[PDB]
Amino acid sequence: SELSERIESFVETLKRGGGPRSSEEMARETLGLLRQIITDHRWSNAGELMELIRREGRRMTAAQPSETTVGNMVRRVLKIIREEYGRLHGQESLHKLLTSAQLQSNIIEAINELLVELEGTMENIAAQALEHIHSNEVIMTIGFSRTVEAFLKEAARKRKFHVIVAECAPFCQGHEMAVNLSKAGIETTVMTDAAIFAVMSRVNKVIIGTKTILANGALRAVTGTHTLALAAKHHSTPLIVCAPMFKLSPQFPNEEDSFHKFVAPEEVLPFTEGDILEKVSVHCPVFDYVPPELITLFISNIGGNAPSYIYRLMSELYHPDDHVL
Amino acid sequence: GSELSERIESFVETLKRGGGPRSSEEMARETLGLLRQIITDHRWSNAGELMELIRREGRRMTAAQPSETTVGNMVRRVLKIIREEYGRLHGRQESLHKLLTSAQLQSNIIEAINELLVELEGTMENIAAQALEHIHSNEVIMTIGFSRTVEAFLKEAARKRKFHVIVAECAPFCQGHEMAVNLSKAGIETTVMTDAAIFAVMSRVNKVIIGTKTILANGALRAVTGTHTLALAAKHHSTPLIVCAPMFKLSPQFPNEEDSFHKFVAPEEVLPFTEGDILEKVSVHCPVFDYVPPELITLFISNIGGNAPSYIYRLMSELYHPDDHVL
Repeated sequence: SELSERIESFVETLKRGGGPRSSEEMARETLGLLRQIITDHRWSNAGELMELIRREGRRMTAAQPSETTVGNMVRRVLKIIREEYGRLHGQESLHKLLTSAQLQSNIIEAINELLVELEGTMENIAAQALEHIHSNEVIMTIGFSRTVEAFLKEAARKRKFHVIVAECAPFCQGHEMAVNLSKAGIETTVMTDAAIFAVMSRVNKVIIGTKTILANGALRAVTGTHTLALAAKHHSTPLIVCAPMFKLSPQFPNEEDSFHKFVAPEEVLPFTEGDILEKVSVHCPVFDYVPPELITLFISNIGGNAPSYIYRLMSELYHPDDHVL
Repeated sequence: GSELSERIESFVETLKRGGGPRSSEEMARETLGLLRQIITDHRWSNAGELMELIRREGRRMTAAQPSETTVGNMVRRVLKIIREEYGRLHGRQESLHKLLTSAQLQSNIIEAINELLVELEGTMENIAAQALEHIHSNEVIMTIGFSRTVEAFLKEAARKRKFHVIVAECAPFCQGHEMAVNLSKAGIETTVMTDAAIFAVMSRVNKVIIGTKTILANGALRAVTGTHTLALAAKHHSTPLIVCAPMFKLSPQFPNEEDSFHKFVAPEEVLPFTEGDILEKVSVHCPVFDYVPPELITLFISNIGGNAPSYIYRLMSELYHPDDHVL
């Protein structure tokens, strides 16, 4: 009842406009909502609970497939029920092929500790940040993302370096990073996207955030990230991606081409142009697809990793059956 | 003349024994002076006779030290000058157009040789005058070995700009250390590294500026040892590479047309004689010249301006004759 109306409000907020802007807020709200779902709805066996979770997660994902934090948090919860059921009652590999009613409290405590560990991902990333920045380095970022801004603005407490931020047109939110970071004395620079390659030779390394990392190591980021990665590969400069663990989602690029997110073309082309708006077709995607071959490293709350290892993290977070959801 | 033969013998002995003169510019000037004396203080009637004499002297000088090409380049330039003078005094390139369309010489040749010396004199300043347009403030420039042309280039550039220079010593002949002091005497904030570390530091280098010993026809280079590795690292990081090379260093030969392209010296520098027993089985090689393919070269800078490697064939065609690549 009350939980149902809260779920409906959450779905409507996702459909219209994200209230809690930070992805961490999305993860915390999704986990809390799943907590009241588990506590309130009645179930005898784990199967009906799993299918109810499948239905609710399907509804929430269908509300807005552009962002996948809700989806992979739901998948993590489903794996939590699977693990708890296997523990209280009793991974695909060649070894497997050759060889061969009180869990509610355990589920609740698992979700609680998941929230506790999710709280400190930013702090862990900041703690390990200092080992990848040396004095008088040149760093370039794209758009706005709180992870990398915390990264740099804490790693500059003991080091001095230069930072270049390219505005992510049309949503010129790189200016926000520039202002916030220059309010910490970092000697930053504000730049357009069209100049990326023009300056890319004189950059030591490039650190970027992301919105979602796929299974193959390819990621979905803000528009223009693919061009930056291509320039990096051309100049062979290392590329660092700062992404917490919950931004890892088990889908794959070729899925119905509902991958990008197209917004109103008002930002790209103002409505004041007039007559020419009929014969002209305008596209304003907000996300770009970066292949895994252009990525050098992954920094998460657990440490450093290579893209070629990303698949393993998939097996430790999501059961293969719950990919389709 | 007796003194002409004396000077020829002294020159060939100096070339074949060791170094001298110190700078390739001085060697080219001495070769041009010797050739001028040969042309003046000798008897000859037909242009063919003079060309045969010049060819014999050039063959002898090249056989004295094949690894040194400046003498051969000067001889071929003199031969081309003789050909042009005879052609435009008697009559009036090997192109498709030519395919489809079928007494006072000595003074003119001497005047042309004097013009060649005059433009040789100011080659270093001609190269260094355009340094300011290739360096920006707070740049990082990496250099290998020892080269007076690059030294003058960087000194001229540093007059009105500030940047950092990283020099890799060219082991075993660690002549880069001279850079290490010389640029330091100009206050350019230089750093010294062993030449085992190029790639390790290479990612932090904005541009690489190097000299060379010889430029081949296809656009390749004969440089100091390890320059091939530096060029490979530059190509890997796609950092632009600059070859400060005067005009007189364009040999019309080709890389694999011959051997002894590398020059081998005593292995004492690499491995000292004090090792003793292990030297009795160990084979040691100390090549002092390395081959740089033209693919890894981004730009050539000469006393006439900048050029791409793909255009080198034209310049080599504008200074020599195809029938003189055999000498």
